[PDB]
Amino acid sequence: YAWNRKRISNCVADYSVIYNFAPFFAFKCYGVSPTKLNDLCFTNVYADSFVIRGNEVSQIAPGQTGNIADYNYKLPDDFTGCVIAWNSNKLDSKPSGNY
Amino acid sequence: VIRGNEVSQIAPGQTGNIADYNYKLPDDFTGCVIAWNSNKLDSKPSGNY
Amino acid sequence: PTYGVGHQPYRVVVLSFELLHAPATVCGPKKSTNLVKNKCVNFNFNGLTG
Ligand SMILES: *[C@@H]1O[C@H](CO)[C@@H](O)[C@H](O)[C@H]1NC(C)=O
Repeated sequence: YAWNRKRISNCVADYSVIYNFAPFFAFKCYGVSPTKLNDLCFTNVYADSFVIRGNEVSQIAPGQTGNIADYNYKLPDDFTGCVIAWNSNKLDSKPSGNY
Repeated sequence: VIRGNEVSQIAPGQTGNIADYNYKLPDDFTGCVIAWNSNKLDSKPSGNY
Repeated sequence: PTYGVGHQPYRVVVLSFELLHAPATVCGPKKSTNLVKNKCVNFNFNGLTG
């Protein structure tokens, strides 16, 4: 509900080093290919970081309805960019319950 | 044996490190690619080198 | 073993077939039927049907 947005500009963006930072499976992009992110280049890059559950990862996509996509975080229909999601059991889970 | 980030690189028309310098598939490739996890056989607490 | 789910080792087997141009050497377990000529039949010659 209070997702952070970070503006990235005026720098050289190497996207191959992202695979070392987090243990994610797929670099799921929508308007661009994940392997062509080093040749072409953009004007501004925004990073939106938040935490959801596994039933709701499919809702972070252009043109979905539900709980996150309708009330918390909505993506535009003409959205270009990549969505990266990975499990966080070992750091963002407690036996008493996260609140 | 590769890691989980490069399983998507074993496909026709892909680049990176495995598909560019180690194992490259042709663009007109026919066949099947079978991959499964091997944490019980290729992992050690001291590190597999 | 303490790494994430994306840093786990993976064993890959790539079965690279090639389509039939030469005589076929490897084929699946299909029972061959005796040949009949001069009749309208369905034929299965080395995988190609008609
Ligand atoms: C994340 O940052 C901390 C503190 O700088 C560092 O100890 C840790 O190794 C970093 N993790 C990765 C995966 O780079």
